[PDB]
Amino acid sequence: YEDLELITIWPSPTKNKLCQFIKQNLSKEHVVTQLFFIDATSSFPLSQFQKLVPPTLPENVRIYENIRINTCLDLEELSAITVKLLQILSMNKINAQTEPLKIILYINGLEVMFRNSQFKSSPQRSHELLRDTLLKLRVMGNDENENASIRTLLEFPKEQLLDYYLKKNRIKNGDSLAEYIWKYYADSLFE
Amino acid sequence: NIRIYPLSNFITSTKNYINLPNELRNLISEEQESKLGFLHIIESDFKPSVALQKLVNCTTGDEKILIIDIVSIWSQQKQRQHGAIYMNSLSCINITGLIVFLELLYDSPMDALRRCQVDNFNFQLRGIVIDNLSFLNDVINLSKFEKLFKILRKLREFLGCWIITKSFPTDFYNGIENTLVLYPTKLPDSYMKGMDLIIYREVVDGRPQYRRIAA
Repeated sequence: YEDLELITIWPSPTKNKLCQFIKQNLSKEHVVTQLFFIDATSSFPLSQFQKLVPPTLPENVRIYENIRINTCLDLEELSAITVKLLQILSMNKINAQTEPLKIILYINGLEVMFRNSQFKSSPQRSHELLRDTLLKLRVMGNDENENASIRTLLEFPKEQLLDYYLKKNRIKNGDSLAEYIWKYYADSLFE
Repeated sequence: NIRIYPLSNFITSTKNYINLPNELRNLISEEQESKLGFLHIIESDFKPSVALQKLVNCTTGDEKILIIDIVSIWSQQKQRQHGAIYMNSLSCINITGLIVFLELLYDSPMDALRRCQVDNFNFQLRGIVIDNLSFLNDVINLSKFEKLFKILRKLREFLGCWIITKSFPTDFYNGIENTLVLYPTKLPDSYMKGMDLIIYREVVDGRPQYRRIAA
């Protein structure tokens, strides 16, 4: 879990790889691992998740109780979620005077959230709120506390990361939000 | 009115000076480097370039560098070095908290350093590094950056540390899909006028080259 970076971009993961990642990480013993899956479409791969991780098998009950789903349409709502996660972490660290809490924050659709706020507010306000929320998630995941941790993963389709795939070897108007984050906020990209 | 000075005055200082790594020699004369106190690096890199790493990982003995790590890179557990003290706090990721912290460091170094979990005060603070000023970004922006410069200049006058800062080049400030569209970085002159050396890093091929910006 401590393999994960403070913020990692996962491009176009297949539904099977994502299910498998969740299953392996949330079945670790002697720790409480939670997945907060935050998305702009309500598209958690539930049908595949149920096949790979059947909720009718008693071993799987806890995994389902430790996944939290939120549909989040803009950066304002993402900032509010980030508030709630930081309340959860803070209160866990406090109360730890018991098994460590490990949160995986997984956000899909962040480019769509940015696009929504951008149209409801201003280009400056959008970039400012994006910046505040990601810098906050970095300092949160960097905290040396052993009782509660967070790691964030950002999913984007490959076609929004062409600067990466073209580097790793077109006509362009600026960076996509994915390229901008790859360059300015994310520690790594996991293929 | 006659003044006669021991030569030892000219070779002794209560201030630290920045020792440029190889990557950065041949930019300024030996006299100019004999006294770099404020250096700003512009680089497009999220993580520190090798020249920046070299400037920073430059601990002699009981000497320490305070690294104000707005980007949460330098203080990550696997990145941390023995010669550094770190400030990586949700109270110190915007320009208002950064200035409150630096004002405390000037007024009461012990109290400010306690925030960085310094148990023992057996060291000389050699330098302060702030990474990345591009994340602190009207005309109120000019005011805050002059206030930042002025406190850093006061710090250097009292504690003797040198100062190194970093920002992203002009590209970052274009924003996502160019929706936010001098120097090759968007910092005010109220800040830049204060720098003894401004370095710019660019890739012209896949080769990074460092150049002075006397812009």
